[PDB]
Amino acid sequence: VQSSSTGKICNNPHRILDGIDCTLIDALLGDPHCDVFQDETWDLFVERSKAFSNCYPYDVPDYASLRSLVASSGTLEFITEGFTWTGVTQNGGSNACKRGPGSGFFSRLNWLIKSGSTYPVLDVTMPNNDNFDKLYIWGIHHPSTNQEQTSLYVQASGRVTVSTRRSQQTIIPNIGSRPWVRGLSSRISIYWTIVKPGDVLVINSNGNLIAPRGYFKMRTGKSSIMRSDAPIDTCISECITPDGSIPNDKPFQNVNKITYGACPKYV
Amino acid sequence: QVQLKESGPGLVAPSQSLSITCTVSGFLLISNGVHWVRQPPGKGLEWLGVIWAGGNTNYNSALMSRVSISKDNSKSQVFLKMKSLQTDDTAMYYCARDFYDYDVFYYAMDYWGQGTSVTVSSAKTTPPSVYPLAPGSAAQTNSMVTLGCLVKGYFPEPVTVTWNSGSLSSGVHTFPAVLQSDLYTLSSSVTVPSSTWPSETVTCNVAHPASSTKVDKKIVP
Amino acid sequence: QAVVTQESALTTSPGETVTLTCRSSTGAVTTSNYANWVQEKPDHLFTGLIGGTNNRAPGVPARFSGSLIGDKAALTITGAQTEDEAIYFCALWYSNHWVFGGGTKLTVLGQPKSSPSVTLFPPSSEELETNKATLVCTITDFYPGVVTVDWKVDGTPVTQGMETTQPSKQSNNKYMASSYLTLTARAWERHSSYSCQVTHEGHTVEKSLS
Ligand SMILES: [Zn+2]
Ligand SMILES: [Zn+2]
Ligand SMILES: [Zn+2]
Repeated sequence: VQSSSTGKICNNPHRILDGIDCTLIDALLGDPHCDVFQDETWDLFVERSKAFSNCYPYDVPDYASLRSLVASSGTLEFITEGFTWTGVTQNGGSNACKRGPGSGFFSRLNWLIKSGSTYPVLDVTMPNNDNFDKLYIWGIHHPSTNQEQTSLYVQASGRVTVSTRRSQQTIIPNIGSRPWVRGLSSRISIYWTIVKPGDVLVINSNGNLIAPRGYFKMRTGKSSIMRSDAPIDTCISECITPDGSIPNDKPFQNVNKITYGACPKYV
Repeated sequence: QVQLKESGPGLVAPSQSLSITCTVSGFLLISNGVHWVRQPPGKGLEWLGVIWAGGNTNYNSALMSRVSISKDNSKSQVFLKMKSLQTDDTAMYYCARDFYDYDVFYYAMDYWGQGTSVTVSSAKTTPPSVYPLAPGSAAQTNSMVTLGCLVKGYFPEPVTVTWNSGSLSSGVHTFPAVLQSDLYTLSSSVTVPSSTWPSETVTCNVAHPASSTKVDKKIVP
Repeated sequence: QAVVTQESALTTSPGETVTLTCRSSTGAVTTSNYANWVQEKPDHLFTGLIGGTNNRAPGVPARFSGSLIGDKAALTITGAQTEDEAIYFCALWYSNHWVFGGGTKLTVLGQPKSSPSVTLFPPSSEELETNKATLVCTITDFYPGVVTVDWKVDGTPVTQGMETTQPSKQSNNKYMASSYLTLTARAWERHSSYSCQVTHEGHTVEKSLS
C-alpha cells in the first residue's frame, strides 16, 4: 500500500492554482483581495487555511454545492453583459469592502439602490443565445432595520424573483440585526442560476436586488478543488492528495480519501 | 480623481435659450447624481435642480417651469437647458456631484465644478465714454490731491484704465465696474502731490479691447 | 421649500473659536436635513467642508466641526487662522430639494484697522452738457473690508440713483469701494449740497459738496 507523501504538492503536470488567502467563492464573487484570480483557470484549486473574506458580510446557502459546481468547471472566466437598469442608481458599495480610495464591493456584483425619490419595479430579461450554459450569480440584501430598508430601496419590504423558462426563485429580504462583521449587522445572500441554451434569465424585483454583472462561462467538470496547507514544489507528480504527492505505482493507497489524478485506490 | 467642468455660452440675449454642459470625469453618471447650483453676482447660491443616477430629476420649485436637466451617460455629460432667459439669470453656473453614503445614509454635494459665467444682455459692443474727474472744491487740506476718471457705459467687460500711460502707478485705485442701465460704468483714481497738479499733466487712458477704441482724456483743474 | 438663514458676516481674530449657525424657517434642523457646509474661497471656487451634519470631508482640517446646537445646525472653527477667511455656505435638504443659506462672510482680522479715505467728485462739465450728472464717491484703503455708504441731498436722505460696488481687496490687502449717485442735470441743479456718508467701524466719515 502507498502510505506516505513527500509533503508537497508538485506544480507539474496538472495546472495547480494556489488561492493563497482567497477561497474559491471569494475569488468568484470578487473580494477585492482576490482581484488577482480574475479569469484564472486550473485543474486543481488548493484552498489554504489563511483564507479570510474581507468585504460585505454575506452568507451562501447551498455553499458547498455552488462551491463544487464552480470548482469542477475549472475556469473562472467571467463575461460582462449589457444589463439595463433604468430608474435605479447602480454601482453601490461600502466601507466594509474598501477599494482604491474608499467604498467598494464585489467586482462581479452590482448593488442597485433607489434613484432619488424612488425604486421602480425592475424587470430585465437577458436571453442565452449562445451554445454553452451560463451560470449567473446574484444576491439579495437583508438590511438590519426598516430605516435602512427604506433609505436604500424605499419600499418597506423588497423582493427578488430570478426566473428562467424552467425555474423560479422568489426570495424576499428579511430585516433584522445579525452579528457585527466589519462594522455591519447587515448581510447579503448569494444565490445562483444556470441558464441552458435557448433560455432566458429574467430578473424582476422592486428591492434589495444585488444584480449580476454578467455570466460565468462553464466548461466540463474535469477539474477539482481541495483544501490543504501543503507546500507547492517544482516537481512532476500525478497523484495529488491533501497531504501531498504520492506515487501511483502501487494499486492501493491509504494516505487519504481525497486525491487528484491517476491515483491508487483508497484503503 | 473626480472632476467636473462647465462649458457654456458666456453671453446670451434675453429670450434665447441657455445651455450649459457639465462634463464629469472619474465617476460614472450611473453611479452618482449631478446637481446644478447658480450664483448671481453679489448674491447667495441657488440650487437649480438635480438629475439622479437613475435619470429621474428634481428641480427647484421656482425655476422648474423653465429648467430642464438631462444627460448623456455614454458621453459623461449633464445638460442644463434654460429657456425664456431674463437678465436676472446673469450668474455663475456650477455643477456639483451628488454623493450618498451607504453606511451612514446621508446626501452631500462633494465635487463642485469650476463654474462658468453667463451674462444675459441685449447690448451691442459699445465703447465707453470717458469723463475726467477733478476736485473742484479746493479745501487745500493736504499735499495729496486726488484725480478721477469716469468710464461710462461700455460693453462688454473689461476696460483698461491707466494714468499717464503707466508713469503714475502709486495709488492708481481702479474700482470694479457696476451695471447702471445695461452697460458697465467704472472709475479709477490716482493721487498726486499738489506740487504736481495742475503743474504737470495727469492723463487718463481707457483702452477698450472689445470695441477697439482707446480714449485718453487729460484731467484739467 | 423653507428658507435657510445664517449670519451675514462674522468677524473673528486668529485663535478665537467661532461658530457659524444654520437656521430653518420651517423648524428645527434635524439629522433629516443633512446640513451641508460648503466653503467659498476667493473668486468662487467652492469646496465641500462637512456633509450629513458632521462628517468632515477629507482635506478639511480637523479644526472644522459639524454639529447640532439646539434647533439649528452649526460649524465651529476652533482656532481660526487667516486662511479661514471665506464665505461659508450652509445647505439644508428638504425632500429631494436642496435649500442653501445666505452664506456668512468670515473675517479673520490679520492687520490693523484702517480708516477709509473718502472722496466725493462733482459731475464733469462734459457729462453735464449731455444732460446727465453722476456723483462719484471713491472710498479707499479701509480695513477691515466693510463699509456702508449713504447718500444725502441738501441734508435730506437719498434713496434713488445710488449704486455701491461691493468692497474689493487691494494689493496692500486693505480695501477699496465705490458709490455713484445718478441724476439728470435738471435734478442736479435742483439742490445745493450733496454728501456721501461712509460708515465704517461705528464712525461715519462723510465728504460733501455744492
Ligand atoms: Zn493527471
Ligand atoms: Zn491708496
Ligand atoms: Zn434741495
